[PDB]
Amino acid sequence: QGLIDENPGLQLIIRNFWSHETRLPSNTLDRLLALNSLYSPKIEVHFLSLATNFLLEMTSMSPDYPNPMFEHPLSECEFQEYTIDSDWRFRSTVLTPMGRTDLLRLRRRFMRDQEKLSLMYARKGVAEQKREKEIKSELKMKQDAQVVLYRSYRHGDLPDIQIKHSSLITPLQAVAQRDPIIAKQLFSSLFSGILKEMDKFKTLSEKNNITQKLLQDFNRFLNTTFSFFPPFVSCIQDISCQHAALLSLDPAAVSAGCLASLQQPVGIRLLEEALLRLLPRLPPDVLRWVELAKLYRSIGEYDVLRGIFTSEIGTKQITQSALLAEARSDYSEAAKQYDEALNKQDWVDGEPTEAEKDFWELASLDCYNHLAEWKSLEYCSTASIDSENPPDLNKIWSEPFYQETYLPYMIRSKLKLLLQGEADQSLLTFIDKAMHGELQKAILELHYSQELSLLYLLQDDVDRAKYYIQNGIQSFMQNYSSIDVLLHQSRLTKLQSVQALTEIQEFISFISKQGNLSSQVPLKRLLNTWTNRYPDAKMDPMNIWDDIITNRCFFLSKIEEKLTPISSLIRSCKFSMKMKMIDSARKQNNFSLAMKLLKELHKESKTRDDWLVSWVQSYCRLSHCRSRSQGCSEQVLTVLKTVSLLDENNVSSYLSKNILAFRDQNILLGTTYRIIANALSSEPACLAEIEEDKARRILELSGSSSEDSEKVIAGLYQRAFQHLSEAVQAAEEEAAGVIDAYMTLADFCDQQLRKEEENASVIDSAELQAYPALVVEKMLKALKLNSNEARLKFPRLLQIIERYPEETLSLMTKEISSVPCWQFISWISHMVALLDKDQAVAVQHSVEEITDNYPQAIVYPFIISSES
Amino acid sequence: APSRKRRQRMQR
Amino acid sequence: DSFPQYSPKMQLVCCRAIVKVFLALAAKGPVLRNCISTVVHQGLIRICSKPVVLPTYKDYVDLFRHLLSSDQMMDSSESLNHLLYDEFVKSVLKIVEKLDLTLEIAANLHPAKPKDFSAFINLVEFCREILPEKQAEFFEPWVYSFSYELILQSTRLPLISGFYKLLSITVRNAKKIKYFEGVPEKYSCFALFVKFGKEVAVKMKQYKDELLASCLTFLLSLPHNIIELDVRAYVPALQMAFKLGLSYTPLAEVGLNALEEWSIYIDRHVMQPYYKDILPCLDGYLKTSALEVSALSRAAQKGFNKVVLKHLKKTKEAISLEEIRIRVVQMLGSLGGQINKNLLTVTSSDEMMKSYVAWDREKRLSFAVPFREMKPVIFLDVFLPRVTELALTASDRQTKVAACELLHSMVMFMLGKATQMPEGGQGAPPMYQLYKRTFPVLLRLACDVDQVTRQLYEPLVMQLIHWFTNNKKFESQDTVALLEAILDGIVDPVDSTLRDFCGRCIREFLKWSIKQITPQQQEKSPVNTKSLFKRLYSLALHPNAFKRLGASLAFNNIYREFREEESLVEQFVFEALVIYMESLALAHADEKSLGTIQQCCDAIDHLCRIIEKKHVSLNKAKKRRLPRGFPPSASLCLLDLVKWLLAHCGRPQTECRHKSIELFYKFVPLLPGNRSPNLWLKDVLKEEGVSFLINTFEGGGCGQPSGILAQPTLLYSLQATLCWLDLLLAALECYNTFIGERTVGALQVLGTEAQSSLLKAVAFFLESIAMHDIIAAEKSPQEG
DNA sequence: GTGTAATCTACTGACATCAGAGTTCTTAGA
Repeated sequence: QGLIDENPGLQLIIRNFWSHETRLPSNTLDRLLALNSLYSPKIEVHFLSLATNFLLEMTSMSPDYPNPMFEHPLSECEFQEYTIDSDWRFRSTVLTPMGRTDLLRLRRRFMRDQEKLSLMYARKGVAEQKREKEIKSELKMKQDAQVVLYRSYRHGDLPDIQIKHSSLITPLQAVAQRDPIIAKQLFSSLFSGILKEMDKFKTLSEKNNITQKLLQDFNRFLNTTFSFFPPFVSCIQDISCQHAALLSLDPAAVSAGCLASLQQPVGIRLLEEALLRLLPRLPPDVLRWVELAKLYRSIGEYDVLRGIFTSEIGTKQITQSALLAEARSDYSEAAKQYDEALNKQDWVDGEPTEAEKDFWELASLDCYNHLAEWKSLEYCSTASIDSENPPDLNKIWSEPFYQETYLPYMIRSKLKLLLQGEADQSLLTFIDKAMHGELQKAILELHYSQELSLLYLLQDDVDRAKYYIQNGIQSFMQNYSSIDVLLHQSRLTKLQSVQALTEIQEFISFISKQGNLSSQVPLKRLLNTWTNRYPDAKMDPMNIWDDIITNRCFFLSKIEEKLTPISSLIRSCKFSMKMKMIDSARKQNNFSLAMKLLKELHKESKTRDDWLVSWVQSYCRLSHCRSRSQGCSEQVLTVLKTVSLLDENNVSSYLSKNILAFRDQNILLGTTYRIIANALSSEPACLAEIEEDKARRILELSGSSSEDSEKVIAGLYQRAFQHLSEAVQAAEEEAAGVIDAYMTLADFCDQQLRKEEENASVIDSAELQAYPALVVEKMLKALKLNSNEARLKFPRLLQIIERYPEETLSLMTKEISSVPCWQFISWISHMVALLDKDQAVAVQHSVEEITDNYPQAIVYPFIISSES
Repeated sequence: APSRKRRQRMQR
Repeated sequence: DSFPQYSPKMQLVCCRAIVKVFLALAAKGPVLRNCISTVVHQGLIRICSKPVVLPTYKDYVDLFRHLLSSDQMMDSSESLNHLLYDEFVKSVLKIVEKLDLTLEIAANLHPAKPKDFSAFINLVEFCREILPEKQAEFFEPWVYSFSYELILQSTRLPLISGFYKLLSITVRNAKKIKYFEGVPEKYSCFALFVKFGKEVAVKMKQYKDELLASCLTFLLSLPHNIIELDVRAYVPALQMAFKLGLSYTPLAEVGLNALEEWSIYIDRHVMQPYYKDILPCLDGYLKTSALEVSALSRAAQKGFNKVVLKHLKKTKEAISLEEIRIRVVQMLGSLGGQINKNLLTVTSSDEMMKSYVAWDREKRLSFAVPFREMKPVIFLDVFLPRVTELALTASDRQTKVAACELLHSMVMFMLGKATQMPEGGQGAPPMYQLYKRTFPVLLRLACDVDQVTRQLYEPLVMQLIHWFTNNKKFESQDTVALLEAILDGIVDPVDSTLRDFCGRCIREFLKWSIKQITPQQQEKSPVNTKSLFKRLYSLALHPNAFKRLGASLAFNNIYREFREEESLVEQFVFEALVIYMESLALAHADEKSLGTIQQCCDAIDHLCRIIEKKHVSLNKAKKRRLPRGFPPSASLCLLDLVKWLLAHCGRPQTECRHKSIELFYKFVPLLPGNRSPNLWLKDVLKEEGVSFLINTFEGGGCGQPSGILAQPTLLYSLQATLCWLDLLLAALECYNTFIGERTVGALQVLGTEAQSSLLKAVAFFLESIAMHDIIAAEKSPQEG
C-alpha cells in the first residue's frame, strides 16, 4: 500500500525499494513472474501502471537504452537544439494588439522605538497577509496547469529520425503511468511479447512450471479483486485468451468479474476459446457452457441461447422452456418455469448440476426484477442465505457467491419496499453493521452509492446523502472513462445511471434552499421539468424506468410533507408521469408489468374525465398489442369481451371538448372491430361454436343484427369502416394527424381488397364501389409529407386500377398531379415502361414533371422502356 | 404464484 | 488615489469617509451634482490609466464595489447608490468616446499608442468586475443606449476584443433582469441584437486565438428569445466553445451555461436535430479521470483555544476543472435519457460498426524492446487509436502533453521504419494506411489551443511537408495521402483556425514543390503542381459553402507565388479569375450566417494587382491557355476578355456585379491604344449603338436570359420574384456608375429604343410596391 | 503582526466557625 502513497517523495522511495535487484529479481521472466506477488486489491486501480513501470525500468540499465533507433539521417541535413515555453500559459489568454571574507555583514544597528519596530512588523504583516492570499490563489491556478517534458527535441529542415531508444520508452511509460487504458494496452503487448520469447530459451519442462504458476496467480486475482476495475479485469482475460494452459481459468470467477465490471465480450471469448481448445470424456463441461450462457444473457443476446441449450448437452429442457418465455418477455411465465425447476424433487436421468441450479436461481431473481414483485424478490434474495425464520442478513458476507449474486438484488429490493412505505428497520441495521468492516465498507460505497444515498435520505441525513451521491458521481466517471471505446453496449448501459443520480442531486439542492421551500413558486418550475424529462422509451429497459419513477414519487411525497403549511399540482404530475411508464412498458412489449401498473391507477383515474379517458385509451392500446400474438381463439376474449364495452362511454361523449381525444378514440374502437372480425376470418367454423357462453349477445350487439352465420363478419367490417372514416373527419379538424388516420383506412380497405380478390362477394363489391376510390385519394394524400409507408405501398395501384378498371377516373382527374414530382422517381423504370397500357394516363403528368425538373433521373432506364 | 426458496450449501 | 495604501479595517474607514462626503454634496442641490459626476469620472480615468503587465486595477475594485453597493450606510442610501451608479456608468461612455483606439502601424498591426490602448484594457477588466448583476432597476435605463453606442464602436473597429467583453456583460446583465421578455426602445434593442448576433456569427468564422474566445463569450451569452431565430447559426459557436474550453476552463463554463439555458427554454421539436452534434463534444470533459500543513493546522494541533478561531474566522476567479467535470455529468443527465444517448458517436448505425477493423490489415511498427536477457517484440500500431484520442481530447493537461510526446516519438519511429523499406511498393506502400489515418490528426493537433502542444507540432508538420517533397518521394502516394489530408483540412465545417493553418501548409507544400523537386518531371510527371490548381477549381465550383470557402482560403495564401516565379503559369490564374469570380455566382442565394465566402472574394484583389504589375505581357501574342467561359481558343484573346467583364456586368448576383464593374473600369486603361474609360467606350458607343449597350447593361449574366424584359415581372407571386427584384437592382446600379464617372452622353443612355426597365419598372416600383406591402403579392420571417 | 515567555488569579478540598433554627426545661403561672 505504500506504493500508492499520497506524497510523491514517499511514492518514489517505496518504488525504488521494490525495484532493487535483491527484493524483486533482475532477469525478465522471474521479474514478470514475481510481480504477481506485488498485489492486494487496495492497489488495483494503479496496478497495471506499476507492473509496467517495474518491467520497462529494468531497461533503464540496458546496453541499447542510449543507442539511436536508426543509424543514418533521412539525407544530408543539419540539426539544432530547441526550447518550449511550458510555464504559465495556454494560447487563448492575452489580447491581440498589445564566510571569513564577508564579516562586514556584522556591521548593523537596531531601532530603540519598540513602537516603530512594531509598526514595521505590522506593515510587513499586512503585506505578508495579502502576499499569502494571492500566492495561494496563484498556486491554485498553476497546480492544475503545471507540466514536464520527458524527451528532449532537435530542430532542422527534416524530421530528426535518429532518436535514442530512451526517448520513446520514457514517454511510453509516462503515458501508461497516467491513463489506465494505455496501461491495459502496454502491459498486454509487453507480457505477450515476453511469453513468445521464452520458446527461444526454455524446455517443455520449464514451460509446464511457468504456465501453471501464472495460471495459479490469475485465479487468485479474479477470485480476490473487490473493485472489479474494468481495465484490470479485462487485461487478465485478454492475456489468458492468447495462450494454451492459461486458458483454463476458473469460469465462475471469470463470469462474476465480467458481469460486475460490465465488460461481457472479453469474458465470453475466453470461455469460448476454452470450450473448443480443452475439447477438440464427459461432453457438457457444464460449468463452462452454463457460465458462457450466463454471460450472453447479461448482454441480452437471447436469440443465441437457443444454440447453447439444445438438449444434446445440459439435458434439462425446463431451461430451454424458461429461456423461451423470457425471450418473448413473458417474465411471469419464465418466473413460474424456474420456480418449478427448483421445486422438482426427483429426476429421471438424474439431478441437475450446481451450475444449472445456480443459473436458475440467478435467472429467476432477475425475472422478479423485470416484473416489479418487490416482496417476492426481497423474500427470495434473503431466503437462501440462512436457516432462521427471519433470516440473518449479516450472513451475506459468508462466501463470495452470496456477495456476488444475492447482495445486489437484496439491497435493491429492501430499498424499494422502504420507498413505497413498508417501515422495516432490517436494511438500515444491516448497512450500519456492514459499515464497521473496511472491506464491506469498500464494497458498499463503491457499488451501491445510489441505494445508500437514498437510504440516508429516507432518514433526513441530507449531509450523508450529499456525501454518498457526490461519491456516486465520482465513481461513475472513473468507470465510464475506463470502459474502452469500442464497447458501445457497455458504455450505453453506463449512461442509464446518469439520469437517476441527477434526480437525487437536484432534489438535495432544492430541499436545502430556504427561498425555494417557503412557498409554491419554484416548486411549479421543478414539477414542470420532471413532467418532460424521461429516459428513452424505445431503448432504455424497465428496471431503469421504475428506478426513475419510484424515486420521483418518493421526492414528491417528501416535498409535500416539507411544504405542508399542493395535491391539485402533485396528482397531475404523479399521474401523467406514471402514465408514461405504461406506454413505454407497452412499446418495450413487457405486458405483465404494464397490467400491474394499469390496475393500480384505475381507482385514481375514475375520479376525473381526463384521467378516465386516458385510462380507457391506455388500457385498450395495451389490449391490442397483447392480443396480436395470442393464437387462434383467445384473441376474441382478450379484445372483444371487455375492451369493446369500454370505449362507448356516455361520459366520453362530453361534447367532444377537444377533438384530438375523439380522433384517438375513433382509431381505437375500430382497430378493435378489425381484430374481432379478422379472428373469425382466420377460422369461421370454430370461434363462435367453442366460445359458446358469456359473450354471444354482446357479440350480436357488437356486429350485424342477423343470425346468418356468414354475415356477422361483413356487419363487423361495415361498422369498422364507418368508424375508420369518422377518424378522418376528426383528423382534418386539428403529421401525427391525417397521414396516420388515412393510412389506417388505406390498410383496412386494401386488406379487404386482398381478401376480396380471392373470392366473389357482391354486396362487399357494392360498398367497394367506394372502397378503392377512398383508398386512392386518401392513401396518396400522405405522399406530400414524409409518409414512407404509403410510398412503399404505391406499386399496387396500377394493377388494381386494371382489374377494377372504372375507378381509375378517381386517380387522374384531380390530385395525382398535386403530388410533389420528386416522390415518384423511386421506381420510375416500372411506370415509364407501362406506356402502352391505357393506365399510362396516370403516369403522364408525374413523368412530364420529372422530364421537366429531372431529365437525368428518367433518361437512362427510359431509353430501353422507349425501345420495343 | 407465490415465490418460495430454500437454503443451499455451496460445496466449493 | 490613496485608498490602496491602507490596512484592511482602515480601508473600510476610508470608504466610510469617501461615502459620507458624496451625501453631503447631494444635499446642496444640483449646483454640485455635476461636480459629483466629474469626481467619479476623474478618479476612474486615473485608475484605468494605472499601469498593467502580463498600484493596479485590482487594488481599487473593493472601494468601488463598496461605494456602488453599500445600502446600509444611510440608516447605520438607495437614492444615492442609484444616482452614483448612473454617474459611474455614464463615465464609461464618456471615457470610451475620449479614446481613439486607432489600429494602424491579424498580428500584422499595432494600436495608436500604448499609453492610450492599455487604458482601454484596464477599463475593460475593471468594469467587468464591478458592473455585473446589480439588478435593482439600476441598469434598466441604460440597456438600449449603452449597447447601441458600444455596438457602433465594435462595427467601426472589429479586431478590438474589449467591446465584445463589455457587450457580454451588458447582455448577461440584461438576461437576468428579464429585459427581452415578451419581444418602445425594447423592440429596437431586440432587432439591434438580432442583426448584431447574425452579423458576428458570420465575422467569427474568420477569427482566432483570444479574439475568438471573447466573441464566442459574447455569442453564447445571447438570450433564448433571440437564439431560436435560426438555431443552426449558433450551433457551431457552442461546438467551438467546448473545443476550446477543455484547454481554457472559463469557456467550458460559459458553454455549459449556454447549453443549460437553451436546453430548458427552447422548443423541444426545434432543438432535437442539433443535440446529435452538440453532445459528442462533451466526451473530453469525462474522457480521462486524471489518475495541508497550513498555519491553522499546526495551531489546532496544540489545542482548541481562542487562537484557532482567529485563524478560521480569517479563513472564512475561475471554476475548477474538478467543478466542470461534476457540472458536465450533472448537466448531461439533465437532458434526460431520450436525448443523452447522443453522447455516444451515433444511435445504432454502420458509423461505429465501421470502427471495429484495425487501422491496418497486418502489423507494421514491429519494435524490439531493449532488454538485457532478450528482445521481445511490441507492435506499436495498437497504441495509436487511443494515443491519438488522448493527445487531442484529454482535458487533464499533464496527460495531454505526455500523450503528445509519445505520438511525436512514435511518428519519428514511423518515418524511420518505412525508410528502411520493409516492403518497397508493389501494392499499398507500407504504412500508407497509417499515414492516411495519422496525417489529419497531426494537423488538428498543431493548431491545438495548448501552447506546449503547438510549439511541438507546427514545426513537425512543416518538417514532414519538406520531406514529402523529394527526388523519389514526390511521386509517392505518401504525398497523395498527405495532400488530400491537408485539402480536407482547409474545408473543416466546424473550425476557423484549422483552415488558416492548412492554407499556410498548402503555401509551404507549393513552395517546396518548386524549390526542392527537379522540374524536369514537374511539368507533367507529378500529381502536385498543376494538380493543386485543378483540385482547387472543383472546391470553388462546389455548392457546399465550406468547399467554396476552402478553395478561396488556399489562394488567399498562395498569391506570393505569382509575386515570385510563374512567368508561363501566369495564364493559369487568368483561367482562375473567371473560375473564382463565377464561384461568386453561388454566393448570393443562401447560407448567409455560415457563408463568409463573399468577404473571401477580396482574395481577387491579388488577381487584379498581378495584372497591374505585369499588363505589358498580357497583350503579347500566342499565349493561349484554354479558359472557362470562352468556346473559341485565341492568340490576342487577352483583349476581348476585358469585353467579357463588360458582358459580365448586369447579372442578378449582387456582389459579383460589383466586383466585375470596378475591375472592368480599371482593366480598360489597362488595354493598349485608347486609354481612358470614356475614350475607349467612345468606340463601342459610336459603332455598336445603344441597343447593344442595353443588351450589356440590362441583359448580362450567363449569356442573356432576357434581362431587358420589364413588363412580365410587373405582371407575373412566388418568392423567386426576389431574384428579379435583384435583377432590377443591378439594372439600376449599371446606370448608377456610367454617367457619374462621366463615361457616356446621358441622353444616349436613357434611350428611346426599348429601355423598358427605367420607363416602366422603376415607375411601378414607386407607384405600386415601395410603400404598398403590409402583406402583399405581385400575382413568417421570410417577408420580414 | 506573531510567537514565547513569565505570572497573576482564579477554583477546589478541606477545615473552622459564627449565626440561625429545632428542641426540652425552669419559673410565672386562670
